[PDB]
Amino acid sequence: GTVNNELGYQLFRDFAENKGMFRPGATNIAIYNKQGEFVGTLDKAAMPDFSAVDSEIGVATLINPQYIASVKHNGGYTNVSFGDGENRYNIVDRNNAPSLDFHAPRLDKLVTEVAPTAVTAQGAVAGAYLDKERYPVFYRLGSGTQYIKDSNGQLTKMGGAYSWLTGGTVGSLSSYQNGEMISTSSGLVFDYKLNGAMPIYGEAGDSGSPLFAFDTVQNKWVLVGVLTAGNGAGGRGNNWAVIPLDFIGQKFNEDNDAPVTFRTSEGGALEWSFNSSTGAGALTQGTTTYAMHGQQGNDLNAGKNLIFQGQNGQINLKDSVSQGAGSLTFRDNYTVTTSNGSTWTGAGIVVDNGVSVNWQVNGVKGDNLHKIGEGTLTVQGTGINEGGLKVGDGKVVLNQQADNKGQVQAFSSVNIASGRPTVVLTDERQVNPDTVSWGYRGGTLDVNGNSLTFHQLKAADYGAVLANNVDKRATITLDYGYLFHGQLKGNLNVDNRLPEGVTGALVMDGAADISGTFTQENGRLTLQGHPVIHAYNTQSVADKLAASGDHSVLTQPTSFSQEDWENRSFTFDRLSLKNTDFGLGRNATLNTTIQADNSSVTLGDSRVFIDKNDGQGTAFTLEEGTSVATKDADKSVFNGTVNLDNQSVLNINDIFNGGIQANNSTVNISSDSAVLGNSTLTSTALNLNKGANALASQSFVSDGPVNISDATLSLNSRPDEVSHTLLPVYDYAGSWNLKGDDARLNVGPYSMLSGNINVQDKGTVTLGGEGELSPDLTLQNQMLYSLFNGYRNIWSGSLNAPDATVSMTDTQWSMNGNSTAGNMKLNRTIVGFNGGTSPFTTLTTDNLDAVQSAFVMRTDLNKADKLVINKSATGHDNSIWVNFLKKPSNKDTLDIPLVSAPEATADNLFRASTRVVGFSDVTPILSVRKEDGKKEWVLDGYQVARNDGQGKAAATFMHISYNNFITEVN
Ligand SMILES: [Ca+2]
Repeated sequence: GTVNNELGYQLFRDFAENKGMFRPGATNIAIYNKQGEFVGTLDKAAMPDFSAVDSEIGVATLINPQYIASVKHNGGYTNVSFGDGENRYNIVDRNNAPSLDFHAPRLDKLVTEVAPTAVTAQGAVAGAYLDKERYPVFYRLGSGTQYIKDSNGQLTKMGGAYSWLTGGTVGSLSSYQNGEMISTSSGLVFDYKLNGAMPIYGEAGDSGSPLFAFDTVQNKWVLVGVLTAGNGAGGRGNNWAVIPLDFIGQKFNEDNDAPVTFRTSEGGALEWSFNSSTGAGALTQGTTTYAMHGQQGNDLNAGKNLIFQGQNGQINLKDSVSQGAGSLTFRDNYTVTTSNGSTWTGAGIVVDNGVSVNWQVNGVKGDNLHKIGEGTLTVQGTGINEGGLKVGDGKVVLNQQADNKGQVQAFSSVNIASGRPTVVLTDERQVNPDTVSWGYRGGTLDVNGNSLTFHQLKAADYGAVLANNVDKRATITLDYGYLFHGQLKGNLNVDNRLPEGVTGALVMDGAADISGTFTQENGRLTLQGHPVIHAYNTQSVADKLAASGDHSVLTQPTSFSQEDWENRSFTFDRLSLKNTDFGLGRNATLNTTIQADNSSVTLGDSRVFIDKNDGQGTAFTLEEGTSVATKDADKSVFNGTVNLDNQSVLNINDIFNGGIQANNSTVNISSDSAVLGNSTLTSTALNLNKGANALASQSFVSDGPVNISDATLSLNSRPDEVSHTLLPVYDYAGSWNLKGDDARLNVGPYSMLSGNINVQDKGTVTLGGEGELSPDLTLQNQMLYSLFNGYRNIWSGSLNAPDATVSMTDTQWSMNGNSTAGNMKLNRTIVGFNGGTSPFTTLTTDNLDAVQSAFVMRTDLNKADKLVINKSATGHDNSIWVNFLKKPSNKDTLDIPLVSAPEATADNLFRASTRVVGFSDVTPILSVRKEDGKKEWVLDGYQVARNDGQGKAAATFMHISYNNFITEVN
């Protein structure tokens, strides 16, 4: 083909192979220049499926499951391949048109891998292919001699014919030779308005290559013709022969014997005698008889097709029949029996849609039965069948019976291809599991309740489905690293129990949606997304094009750095992991309960894999590399619960939504979008590392450390959102331990916090923020909300945070030992000392801003708790409550400094409480003096308690309701 040098070559390559943006059904594909300018759009119909075209050189196109279409001057080729190339179909009659440069070759077998294309509804009608209303667009592809043309018509040859495929658009076509031939100036490769978005001209070797058109009357793509010639290299135009409808009609029809009808009236069965050496046979239901022809010597063309019909036919074979290229077609249900061990072979069987054929006739060693049509073939022979099976459409039920030696075998191998068919196993004796392979676009193997063991999964791609569709659960035991491209579906468990000390990864870039459990023991498991397969060339062709300044040419189907990946989704009841390394890479979603024992689990693992043979068939070449999702759309997702036990490690680097139940393990979070639900950690550190951002959205209980280094942990609510559906939660750690300047511990309203808080560096701890409870609260939700005593936040622990900024609103802080803070902000918060009396407790801060807040210090008349402020104290309307732990007497005196602050601080920033805490029934009296470089508030007397209609005094500071505290301040 010849293309213009303005568009990137890879477009034409990908277009021809239905890859990348050119997958079948892709719509509105926009096309751009090398200089990035818009040239046009593929918007007249969805991208067509080119898979009826032969995959290696595109000189022939399947127009019937048994006939290709090409030009007769293509006299050499003797076979073609479809899809991924892993097949071979041989010509048995070139079927040349005698006046037209055109042929319609009959093949040896029925093709299973692909559907044939539809052909023009019109055929050789003069002028038809100029009506843009009916046919808006024409596409072609071929592998002729490949050039690029510049502006000034100069030609550079990139390769010979039959090296690779190129495809593109073609302009509307005029007819000549009475409508038998059509043509267009397709060589005008820079004229987009005339020739479409990707103009291409056919060259030597593009002979026979197809032309397709979108037919808006039928709303579908249609093969119109096949390419015959052009005006030489870089020439002005091409000619095509229009598919000749009367001719291909004659070619099909002449292969059919007269149509065989069963009537029950004529009696017993149709008896099928076949004389080997003449290659002839008959089908006799006692009186009536039916001609049948088969193979003759090495001549497969001597066979003719049979078409069987009539209600509930029945046919018995007396002789082994060798049908050659004759095929069978069942338009009605039939059963085909044999007591002689008569075999049958031929081109294939077609079972019409809604038809079932019980087939009890074995094959023959080294042959392959081909099955197609959308109906069902029930295979019920007796004994070992040594034949093979290639299925391509509808259903095949394997129900082979045992012989008198008890041996059974439906087939020696089974190949499932095209995406249309299903193979059903009645039991586990029909086939050796390792001999089942899935070709181009796959199909389903339905294990139908039987549990099985596979040492391999020979699967070309994502259309390969292993499944179980009945409610008798079944297990698939695997036992080969290893790559599976396919899908696992339905009522299954899957066991991947490796023997000890192995380090081979089982890799899945396909998908899974199963109702049971997936078990890995030892090794690696990697579930991941799958980069889009693209066309590629050799390194020499990519260099030649780089030489000419086009860098678009690829040298492998998939790579680690490409932007286009397919999303994959994995769903199991349970993912059980023992002694494994488990990874969920980019472009994958996992929905499971993970049950891990001595395993690592990396959610958002950057180690992922490509298959160097991806798209070339069932052979694969794994390579491991690095690919990190940077865009939310490509990021792994995990939903569910992670149970960790016995030295397990969980690394959260992806979009995570789950509860954690952990014992004797570790969790490390570096993801900036993790949401932890209800969690319990026992001997399990929880590390949030740099850049991480996590929400504990429900209760969180650990007996251990929660380490926040330059990360952000929010409990109950985030500090960039106000919620009106909060529930009261627990939040317990052995310790909350921040480090680094950027660390943040945000504790939302209705969190009951417990555990010491330790801050290294200038991190920030914030207790309280906006948010309202849900109107709908369980009883436990009510019983817990009650324990808050009118406060939004309760914390019990001690604060070691000398350079930190700490902030508390509407909080009740029970401080259990000496505490330090760099910068403290209190707003309507009550702080109660609750360390020793052995010596009392100190709170030391550098800077305290305090507003409508209170401190409750305890005394024994000799000593007390103490607030120390070193550098600045600001705010207003704070109260010192004194819990006199001994009833003071006026025959005895008081001199205890309770708050000390810079000398310049206002006097009334602190005032004595108006109310009592404790048993003493007295209020404090507080005097200001300056002393050893700081203003002091001194407990130097007491006062008989005023009864201000509040009821009894709070017994300790824990009994100071918020309403008590707040109305005292006011
Ligand atoms: Ca013929």
